[PDB]
Amino acid sequence: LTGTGVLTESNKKFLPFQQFGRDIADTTDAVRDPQTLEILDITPCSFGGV
Amino acid sequence: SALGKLQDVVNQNAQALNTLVKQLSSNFGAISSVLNDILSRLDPPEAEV
Amino acid sequence: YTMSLGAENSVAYSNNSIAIPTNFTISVTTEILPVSMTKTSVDCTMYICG
Amino acid sequence: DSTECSNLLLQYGSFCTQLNRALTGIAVEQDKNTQEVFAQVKQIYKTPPIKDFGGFNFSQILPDPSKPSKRSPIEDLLFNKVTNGLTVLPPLLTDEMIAQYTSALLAGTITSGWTFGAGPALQIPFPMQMAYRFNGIGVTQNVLYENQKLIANQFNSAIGKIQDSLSSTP
Amino acid sequence: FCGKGYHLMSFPQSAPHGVVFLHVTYVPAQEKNFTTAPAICHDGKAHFPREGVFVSNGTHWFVTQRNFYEPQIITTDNTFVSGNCDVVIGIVNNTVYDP
Ligand SMILES: *[C@@H]1O[C@H](CO)[C@@H](O[C@@H]2O[C@H](CO)[C@@H](O)[C@H](O)[C@H]2NC(C)=O)[C@H](O)[C@H]1NC(C)=O
Ligand SMILES: *[C@@H]1O[C@H](CO)[C@@H](O[C@@H]2O[C@H](CO)[C@@H](O)[C@H](O)[C@H]2NC(C)=O)[C@H](O)[C@H]1NC(C)=O
Ligand SMILES: *[C@@H]1O[C@H](CO)[C@@H](O[C@@H]2O[C@H](CO)[C@@H](O)[C@H](O)[C@H]2NC(C)=O)[C@H](O)[C@H]1NC(C)=O
Ligand SMILES: *[C@@H]1O[C@H](CO)[C@@H](O[C@@H]2O[C@H](CO)[C@@H](O)[C@H](O)[C@H]2NC(C)=O)[C@H](O)[C@H]1NC(C)=O
Ligand SMILES: *[C@@H]1O[C@H](CO)[C@@H](O[C@@H]2O[C@H](CO)[C@@H](O)[C@H](O)[C@H]2NC(C)=O)[C@H](O)[C@H]1NC(C)=O
Ligand SMILES: *[C@@H]1O[C@H](CO)[C@@H](O)[C@H](O)[C@H]1NC(C)=O
Ligand SMILES: *[C@@H]1O[C@H](CO)[C@@H](O)[C@H](O)[C@H]1NC(C)=O
Repeated sequence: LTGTGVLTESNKKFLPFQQFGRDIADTTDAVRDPQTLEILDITPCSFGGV
Repeated sequence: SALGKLQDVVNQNAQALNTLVKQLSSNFGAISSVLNDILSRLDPPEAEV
Repeated sequence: YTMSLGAENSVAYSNNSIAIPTNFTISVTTEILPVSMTKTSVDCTMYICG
Repeated sequence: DSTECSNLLLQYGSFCTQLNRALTGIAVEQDKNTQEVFAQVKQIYKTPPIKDFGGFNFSQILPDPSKPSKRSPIEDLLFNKVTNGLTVLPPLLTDEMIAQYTSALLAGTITSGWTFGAGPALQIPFPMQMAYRFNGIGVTQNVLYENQKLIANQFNSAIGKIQDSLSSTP
Repeated sequence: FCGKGYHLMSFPQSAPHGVVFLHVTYVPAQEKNFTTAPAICHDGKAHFPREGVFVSNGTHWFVTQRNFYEPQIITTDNTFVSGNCDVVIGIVNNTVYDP
């Protein structure tokens, strides 16, 4: 699973089966890292109009 | 329901934005709706298609 | 049901009678008119391609 | 009815929902337009059975009791002169109720002046209503009263010429 | 255009992406029947109201403003003379007071 974003700590209480999370657009918003099983939130990097 | 004329405009604009965001989830006949999946799965001659 | 258009009123017309008001009501009514929308801008390249 | 076509059409998402919603908005907008145009009165007025309006003739614009559609002769001529997933929704107001609304508006503006549009319908004789309208355009009441027969004859002749011009122009 | 009734004034109010107009209007109420005439015949002359309308409560004739009942004595100050009584259809006989 590929993508770009800032990985931060999260407070979303994922259930044991649950691995990733999806927004309305279906783009991945949170992910569970292998090897260490922790839950990393994925926040898109800051952008806007010049 | 006194202020329905303004709420109608707000709901129409929010629904248009939600539809435009929702349209990214459609693959439109492709193998996937995610561009990164296509770019990581296929060679550029068929990933171009 | 078949909807009614209004309460039926028959105006007491005759060729030499008039109706003159003897009192009045100061009536305040609301009229709601939209003026503007939310100003939305879409980055076309980022929306199509990211 | 092709199921493979609909399975391929589900790949394009909610295009059909947007088209149906836009057409539904147009369909309710037409009923809103008719509601705003014709339903400007909440009282259904009737003319008196005796049509004594000081020589003024409204038979070409008042509803004809002999016709089952309850239309005016002018309105009857107007209605005579107009000739795969597709559905046509009927309008919310039928032509009989639109004719009833126009009949109520005509009865209000004949029997009550402009008073029914601003409040309760206050009755007034039609040669007095006409004099008030004459004073609205800056002509004295006496001019209307002295020449009331000529104005009534001119009005009846003009209404007949309107019916003749509508019947003679395609 | 500015509410139902005779428009007096209006107040604007801001609203989210909109405007709200408070239309203050005048609505007539408590109407009463009166017997009316187009003109008053007096001394062989026809008298017409300058701004009002001739009304009668049954025995006496008055002139009042059109949108509010305020009966006043039919005088020369509030009437004007045009022609004789032979032309106007529905002219009635009543005295016209001279101040
Ligand atoms: C003015 O007089 C007319 C007739 O004298 C009144 O009209 C009548 O009103 C009553 C009350 O609703 C009805 O039952 C009658 O059928 C009406 N008759 C006609 C011929 O319309 C009218 O109400 C009077 N106006 C006022 C303000 O009192
Ligand atoms: C004109 O109408 C007003 C109300 O719109 C009348 O005022 C009311 O009069 C009654 C009895 O006199 C009182 O009990 C109410 O409290 C009054 N209401 C208000 C808001 O003041 C007024 O009397 C009427 N005048 C005429 C001449 O009919
Ligand atoms: C008002 O106008 C109508 C039609 O414009 C008149 O009705 C006509 O009457 C004459 C003789 O009475 C007939 O020969 C015509 O055939 C009638 N025309 C129609 C269309 O029916 C009516 O007489 C006029 N006056 C009144 C008081 O109603
Ligand atoms: C019509 O109005 C006039 C004037 O307002 C009334 O005449 C007055 O009536 C009162 C009541 O009896 C008397 O006290 C006055 O003396 C009368 N004035 C004059 C100049 O005579 C008249 O009664 C009213 N008529 C009706 C049927 O209401
Ligand atoms: C109004 O007054 C006029 C004049 O005072 C009346 O006309 C008179 O009527 C009588 C009988 O009808 C005749 O003998 C006179 O010759 C007429 N005089 C004039 C100058 O025309 C008229 O009848 C009165 N109308 C009412 C309704 O009372
Ligand atoms: C390796 O991944 C597994 C999950 O499949 C995990 O249980 C284990 O702790 C991981 N070990 C190390 C050394 O990361
Ligand atoms: C009003 O009609 C009556 C008949 O109902 C008649 O006697 C009277 O002269 C008419 N008045 C006017 C001003 O036309």
